[PDB]
Amino acid sequence: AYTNSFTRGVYYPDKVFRSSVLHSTQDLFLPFFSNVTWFHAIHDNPVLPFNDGVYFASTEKSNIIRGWIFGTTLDSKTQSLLIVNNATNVVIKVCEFQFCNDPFLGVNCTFEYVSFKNLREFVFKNIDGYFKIYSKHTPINLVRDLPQGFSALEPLVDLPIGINITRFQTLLALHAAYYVGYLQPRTFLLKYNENGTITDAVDCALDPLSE
Amino acid sequence: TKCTLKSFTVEKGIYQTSNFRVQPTESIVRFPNITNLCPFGEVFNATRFASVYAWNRKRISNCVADYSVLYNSASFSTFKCYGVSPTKLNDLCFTNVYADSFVIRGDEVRQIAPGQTGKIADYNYKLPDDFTGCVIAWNSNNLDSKGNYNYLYRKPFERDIYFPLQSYGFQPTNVGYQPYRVVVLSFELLHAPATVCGPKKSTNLVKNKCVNFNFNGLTGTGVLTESNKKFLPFQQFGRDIADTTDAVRDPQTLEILDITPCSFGGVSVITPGTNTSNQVAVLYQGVNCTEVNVFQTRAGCLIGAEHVNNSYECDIPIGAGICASYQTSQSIIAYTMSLGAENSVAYSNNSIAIPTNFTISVTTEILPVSMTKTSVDCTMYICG
Amino acid sequence: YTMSLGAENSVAYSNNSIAIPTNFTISVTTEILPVSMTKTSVDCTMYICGDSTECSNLLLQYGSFCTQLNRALTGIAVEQDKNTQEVFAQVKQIYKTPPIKDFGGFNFSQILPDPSKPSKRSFIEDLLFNKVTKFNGLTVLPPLLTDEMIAQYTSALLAGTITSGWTFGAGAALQIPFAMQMAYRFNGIGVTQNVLYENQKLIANQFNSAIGKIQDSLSSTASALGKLQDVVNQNAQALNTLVKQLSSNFGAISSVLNDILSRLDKVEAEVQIDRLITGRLQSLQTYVTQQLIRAAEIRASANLAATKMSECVLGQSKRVDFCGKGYHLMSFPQSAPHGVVFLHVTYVPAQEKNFTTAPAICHDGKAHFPREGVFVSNGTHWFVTQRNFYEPQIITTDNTFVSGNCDVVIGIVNNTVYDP
Amino acid sequence: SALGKLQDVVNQNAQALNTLVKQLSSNFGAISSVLNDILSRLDKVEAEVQIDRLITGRLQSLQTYVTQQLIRAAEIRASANLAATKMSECVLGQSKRVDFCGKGYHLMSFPQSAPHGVVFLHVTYVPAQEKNFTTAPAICHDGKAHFPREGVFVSNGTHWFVTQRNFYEPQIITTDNTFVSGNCDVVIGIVNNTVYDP
Amino acid sequence: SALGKLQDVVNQNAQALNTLVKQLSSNFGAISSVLNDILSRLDKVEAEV
Ligand SMILES: *[C@@H]1O[C@H](CO)[C@@H](O[C@@H]2O[C@H](CO)[C@@H](O)[C@H](O)[C@H]2NC(C)=O)[C@H](O)[C@H]1NC(C)=O
Ligand SMILES: *[C@@H]1O[C@H](CO)[C@@H](O[C@@H]2O[C@H](CO)[C@@H](O)[C@H](O)[C@H]2NC(C)=O)[C@H](O)[C@H]1NC(C)=O
Ligand SMILES: *[C@@H]1O[C@H](CO)[C@@H](O[C@@H]2O[C@H](CO)[C@@H](O)[C@H](O)[C@H]2NC(C)=O)[C@H](O)[C@H]1NC(C)=O
Ligand SMILES: *[C@@H]1O[C@H](CO)[C@@H](O[C@@H]2O[C@H](CO)[C@@H](O)[C@H](O)[C@H]2NC(C)=O)[C@H](O)[C@H]1NC(C)=O
Ligand SMILES: *[C@@H]1O[C@H](CO)[C@@H](O[C@@H]2O[C@H](CO)[C@@H](O)[C@H](O)[C@H]2NC(C)=O)[C@H](O)[C@H]1NC(C)=O
Ligand SMILES: *[C@@H]1O[C@H](CO)[C@@H](O[C@@H]2O[C@H](CO)[C@@H](O)[C@H](O)[C@H]2NC(C)=O)[C@H](O)[C@H]1NC(C)=O
Ligand SMILES: *[C@@H]1O[C@H](CO)[C@@H](O[C@@H]2O[C@H](CO)[C@@H](O)[C@H](O)[C@H]2NC(C)=O)[C@H](O)[C@H]1NC(C)=O
Ligand SMILES: *[C@@H]1O[C@H](CO)[C@@H](O)[C@H](O)[C@H]1NC(C)=O
Ligand SMILES: *[C@@H]1O[C@H](CO)[C@@H](O)[C@H](O)[C@H]1NC(C)=O
Ligand SMILES: *[C@@H]1O[C@H](CO)[C@@H](O)[C@H](O)[C@H]1NC(C)=O
Ligand SMILES: *[C@@H]1O[C@H](CO)[C@@H](O)[C@H](O)[C@H]1NC(C)=O
Ligand SMILES: *[C@@H]1O[C@H](CO)[C@@H](O)[C@H](O)[C@H]1NC(C)=O
Ligand SMILES: *[C@@H]1O[C@H](CO)[C@@H](O)[C@H](O)[C@H]1NC(C)=O
Ligand SMILES: *[C@@H]1O[C@H](CO)[C@@H](O)[C@H](O)[C@H]1NC(C)=O
Ligand SMILES: *[C@@H]1O[C@H](CO)[C@@H](O)[C@H](O)[C@H]1NC(C)=O
Ligand SMILES: *[C@@H]1O[C@H](CO)[C@@H](O)[C@H](O)[C@H]1NC(C)=O
Ligand SMILES: *[C@@H]1O[C@H](CO)[C@@H](O)[C@H](O)[C@H]1NC(C)=O
Ligand SMILES: *[C@@H]1O[C@H](CO)[C@@H](O)[C@H](O)[C@H]1NC(C)=O
Ligand SMILES: *[C@@H]1O[C@H](CO)[C@@H](O)[C@H](O)[C@H]1NC(C)=O
Ligand SMILES: *[C@@H]1O[C@H](CO)[C@@H](O)[C@H](O)[C@H]1NC(C)=O
Repeated sequence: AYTNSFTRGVYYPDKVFRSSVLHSTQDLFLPFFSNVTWFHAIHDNPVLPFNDGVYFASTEKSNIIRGWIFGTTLDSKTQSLLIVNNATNVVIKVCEFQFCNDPFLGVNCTFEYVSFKNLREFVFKNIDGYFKIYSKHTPINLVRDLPQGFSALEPLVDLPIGINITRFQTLLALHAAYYVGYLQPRTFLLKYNENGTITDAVDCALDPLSE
Repeated sequence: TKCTLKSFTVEKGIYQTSNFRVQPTESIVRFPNITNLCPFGEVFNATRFASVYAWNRKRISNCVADYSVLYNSASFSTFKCYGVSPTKLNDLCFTNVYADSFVIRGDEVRQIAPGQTGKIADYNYKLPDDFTGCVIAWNSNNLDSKGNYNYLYRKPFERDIYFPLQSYGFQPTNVGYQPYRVVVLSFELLHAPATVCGPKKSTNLVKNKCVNFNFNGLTGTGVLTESNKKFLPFQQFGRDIADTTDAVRDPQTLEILDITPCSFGGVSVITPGTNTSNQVAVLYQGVNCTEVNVFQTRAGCLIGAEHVNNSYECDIPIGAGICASYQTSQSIIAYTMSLGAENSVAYSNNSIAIPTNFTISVTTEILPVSMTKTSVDCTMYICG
Repeated sequence: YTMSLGAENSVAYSNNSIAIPTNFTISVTTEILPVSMTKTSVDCTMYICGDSTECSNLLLQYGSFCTQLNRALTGIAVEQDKNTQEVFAQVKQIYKTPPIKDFGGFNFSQILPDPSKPSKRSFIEDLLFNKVTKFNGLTVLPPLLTDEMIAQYTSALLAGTITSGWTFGAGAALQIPFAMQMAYRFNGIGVTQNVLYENQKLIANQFNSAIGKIQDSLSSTASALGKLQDVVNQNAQALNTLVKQLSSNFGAISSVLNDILSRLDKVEAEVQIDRLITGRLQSLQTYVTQQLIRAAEIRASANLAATKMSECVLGQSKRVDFCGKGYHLMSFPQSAPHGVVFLHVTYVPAQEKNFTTAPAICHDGKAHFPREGVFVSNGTHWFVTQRNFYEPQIITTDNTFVSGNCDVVIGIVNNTVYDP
Repeated sequence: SALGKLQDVVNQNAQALNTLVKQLSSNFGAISSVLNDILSRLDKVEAEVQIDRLITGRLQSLQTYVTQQLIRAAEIRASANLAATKMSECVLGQSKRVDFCGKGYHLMSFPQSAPHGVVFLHVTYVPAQEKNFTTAPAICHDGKAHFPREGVFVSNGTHWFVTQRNFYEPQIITTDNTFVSGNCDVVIGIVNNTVYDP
Repeated sequence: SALGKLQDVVNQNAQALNTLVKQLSSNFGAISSVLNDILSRLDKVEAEV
């Protein structure tokens, strides 16, 4: 299935405060009004290509989507990133020990790391040897789909994993709905308000008005 | 004023001689209050280095780094640095440092720079074509040679795992064909919280007064003041239109401070002609007089002139309706200019004034028509 | 669409047809002129080098560039006060209006000063002040005249123009009743001055109502201030571009000068900083070149405004369409931020009638020609009348002069010509 | 100081030339500003880098001079077209343009040459010695309003005269001085008198 | 040559455009004035100079 991304998927491009300014930026971003591929947790987690990078989200009140995998083979023929949330921690690995090859969770650690009524959002991208993750959590009353309204994602972590990534997958937990949208190299214009929160954005390659 | 004009005679006027700036009272250093020594002895005197086909990486964080001990070590055959100088590494600090650690043949060390390509550098270890940091390397032939074919070779910062498996006969009798241990230090010069910093000691913090300052390596000069700015937890710095840092989060108390540049302005020297007096009056443009006889104008603080309640024609213009002149036992007066003699015209619906007599004026209007016909033989001007 | 150039009009020409206006409209066609851009000035060493001694010692190697940029910007900044003084200070006395406003029915109470204001602008000057809207070594110097002094000069010019007309341009101001001044201005446009008195209340009401439409136009419509707001916006965008250019790399490792001086030792830092100097200096020379060419454009506008003040306020202009689209009567200056506004009062003819006409008239075989105006007939009787307001008069030896026998003239007509 | 407009044009060009000449002595980041030093001290590879800094700097300084001189030449050309316009309207003619031909009502102008410019001796009538008079827009006679052909009506206090606008020359009011238009009652502030029929 | 001012205005603007077009062929101290010669001959870091 498909649905419209609207204006969602913008994130803070750098760790610098600014306020009352229209700062321009060029980066991998989710193109405005692009189609997101859409999925249901019940009765749906294939492997997808990763491309330039991946926006991801889930609409929730049950916490069934709980992780991600990124790599080229995703099966320990070669090393691949694993991410899990376990309701006390965020946990990250590249270890060689074999994964759940038909992935769901039952309710050489050469890199290892540890830290509907909601929409949870992410942006995942790989540049020059560093993987990067951004996020947002927000309440929703619109149980139906991604809101036609604006909020911006903020960086969680930078991960110097050095691994080649060209495919990804998502992990579900059992004894909800989730989305995928590919990023592209885009110029964007951002508005930072008087408090230095991004209240609006423009995708400079959307349409002649945005150009 | 005489040096501004390069002239021993100065006519009656007002001359923009100089740029007054309030000076930095003292130097302030603000660094993270953390004291653990960084693991460089583990990095450089490791049990073994990695093979370059699958180079080691170590993360350095939450520690103090005296790079002078490394830079002064004559054991290093090279210490090539990019975007920083080896002498400056203590003066400045970072969100993380990464050490990439591996062995190569000495003939290949020329491939480890932010722009190269080659049978190592387009393959198993590529630096970004704009990387910032230092490459530190030396011959390890006294330890790593045997030959020691356990040492093995083959996007920026790509790791990888006919087949391209190739190895080096490192023997103690080899000189370009010796093993060389290399550590590349990549410095994460982003605007997160700093966690790797030099041994440079923090001072106490000073506020509302002009100071020289450092915050985590942001050297500058300005008035530090407490601020209302709602910095998000991931941002350590804030910037104005000019990319100049406008605010900082303090690395020890984590409060948000404005930086305001110390009070400044032009120093317009009001003078009568030197062919009339040596006496002068100084307009500190735009400044408040509390920051510098004295008088305050909307144009700035005026010193050495004398304020007068009478009004006269504007002899020397100062600004915002103030003018000055040298007058009577004599001083430079400053006054609100007369626009002219005030005149209530004797109007009524039935009164007219008719001139019973005239005069013939002869005025004199003096118009430029031609500047000098200069021409420059531009090849002879440039190349003589 | 293909643009309309205007409504098409077959002018109803023929060798014997004339259209004469039988009535007029007084119109207060506002004109706006810039006079002085912002008196910007730059500490070119604080802009280029940010109080680094390490950078200033390199900027010295470029010689008299930084000093001639200060010299050039000072040449603009001092001539903004020349412009403002040449436009407004055309009077060596501050005239003031009488306590009683007995101006024959005209109501200047919206264009004269109001004591209710903290700086004593008029009402229309106060509308104009509503409609018109760093630390980086840049500065803005104040104007020499305050906006209060500017408002005293526009009040002197205007209290002169009201109580004394053109006469204060020549000698000292000579008082004259305003109803007698307009009977000069009507002779200046070739309208016989009894056309004022025989319509005086109407003309006063058309002036008062036209002034009222200027209050509504300026209150409702921001695009009236188009030129002045554009001159503020051009200088604001020029300064904001000059400030943004401090963030440009110009090929250096960073655009924040203290990044280079903290990261690099002097031997390497001197290479990178010379790119920031080369770039920031090229951008300062670009800004000063733009400001010099723009200051020449504002100086052309200031010399135009000073010419309009001299001919159109201090006098009456015979120069067609110089003083708004009509036959010019008088103008009232009003100040506005960075400029001036002229309320050009103009006679525009309106309610036309067609008439049969002739270049001359025969009487006793001798051709008569009009002294003032033209010949016309309503269809049955022949009259002489002034060119710009239909006022038919019996044709006589007093409004006409002879020149020889009829036979030489193409299109002469017979009539009687009467002898008083 | 009356010559300030011309002496300042000479000074601006002389200061621009001295600035342009001094810029030959500026290093622009080369080891010397005297080109012959670079060519005598350095061999013809190393010298070719240093000379490129002098060419870059001197050429930028020549373009700075020529840009300044083009903008200044346009500033003089506006003054030359203004001077040519005063020559045409104010010397070759007489100007109705108030305060174009100097202060006053303009009579004639005599041009005089000056170094780099021109001087106009604008001769102007300036009215000087007022008297205050009672005045009226019009005068009634036999029910007819009368208005002046040239000038204005005035009274010293007891007799009514017509006189030209710009020089008090009182004349007995007559039908040769004045024109009729309609009845009295329309005119705000018409006065009675007698208008004489010559 | 009665049109001398307008022919001068056309000539100035055409010579200004022909000057600006010819200035694409000027070397300015680079190994070629044809940008694609630099991008074909040099590896794309040395080429930045
Ligand atoms: C990253 O992974 C992709 C595969 O997902 C690699 O691309 C393949 O590379 C081989 C040669 O090594 C080609 O023959 C294939 O045609 C490529 N396939 C695709 C889909 O592009 C890629 O080389 C890997 N890159 C790195 C730096 O490891
Ligand atoms: C001149 O015009 C002004 C307004 O342009 C008139 O002001 C009005 O005055 C009366 C009291 O006399 C008030 O009731 C009105 O509200 C005022 N109007 C405004 C808009 O302020 C003034 O009366 C006029 N005077 C003459 C003699 O015409
Ligand atoms: C000349 O035109 C004006 C309008 O511009 C006429 O004045 C109006 O006359 C009507 C009645 O005819 C009144 O209702 C309006 O109030 C008048 N307007 C003003 C501003 O007073 C005027 O009557 C015309 N005169 C002639 C001779 O045609
Ligand atoms: C042309 O104008 C004349 C004068 O205004 C008109 O002649 C008058 O006409 C009325 C009757 O309409 C008579 O009472 C007058 O005695 C006439 N005056 C004279 C001097 O003879 C004439 O009617 C007008 N004609 C047109 C076609 O409008
Ligand atoms: C004006 O009136 C005169 C008579 O007063 C006309 O002159 C006559 O014209 C005819 C035809 O050309 C001749 O036969 C007569 O001999 C002329 N008489 C005189 C006394 O000259 C004249 O034609 C009229 N013109 C117009 C334009 O109406
Ligand atoms: C106003 O002007 C008239 C004419 O100049 C003066 O009238 C004359 O006064 C003298 C005596 O001073 C008499 O001899 C003349 O006969 C008068 N002339 C006429 C036409 O009557 C008059 O005195 C002046 N009044 C004032 C107040 O100056
Ligand atoms: C001008 O003189 C006339 C008389 O020649 C004056 O007219 C008289 O005015 C009064 C008051 O309005 C009336 O009672 C009389 O009936 C009028 N007389 C006539 C014959 O109409 C007129 O008032 C005078 N005006 C001025 C301004 O002096
Ligand atoms: C989105 O997908 C629909 C079909 O689901 C397709 O018709 C449409 O062209 C797509 N639009 C974009 C912008 O990808
Ligand atoms: C979550 O993961 C961390 C690291 O694996 C572990 O210490 C923690 O106990 C886990 N929590 C649960 C609830 O299992
Ligand atoms: C760990 O890595 C080495 C190669 O670096 C490999 O030989 C070994 O088999 C790996 N161990 C596991 C458990 O996969
Ligand atoms: C900034 O944040 C405060 C709450 O901390 C809020 O009251 C204010 O409205 C915000 N600013 C804007 C522009 O809404
Ligand atoms: C490595 O060990 C030697 C002694 O074997 C010591 O002198 C040197 O300081 C050590 N290197 C570092 C980086 O500490
Ligand atoms: C840092 O050190 C100061 C004393 O120098 C102490 O008061 C402060 O609480 C410390 N801050 C943190 C974040 O530990
Ligand atoms: C300057 O002073 C000298 C005497 O020292 C005098 O002769 C000359 O006239 C003065 N000039 C001015 C402009 O004051
Ligand atoms: C000048 O500065 C003092 C504080 O030092 C302040 O109280 C005063 O209001 C200021 N006055 C002006 C005109 O800036
Ligand atoms: C100027 O006048 C004011 C009162 O208007 C007075 O208080 C003040 O002392 C006077 N200043 C001087 C310098 O005489
Ligand atoms: C004059 O009459 C002609 C008759 O054809 C008409 O075309 C023209 O519009 C009229 N003009 C006016 C001003 O009435
Ligand atoms: C005007 O022109 C017409 C032809 O268009 C002609 O019949 C008539 O006689 C001419 N009248 C005059 C006065 O020239
Ligand atoms: C005209 O008379 C009035 C009488 O109050 C006087 O104020 C005014 O100064 C006089 N004007 C001249 C020019 O004499
Ligand atoms: C002139 O104004 C006064 C009131 O100031 C009035 O009494 C007089 O009648 C008016 N006269 C004329 C001619 O308007």
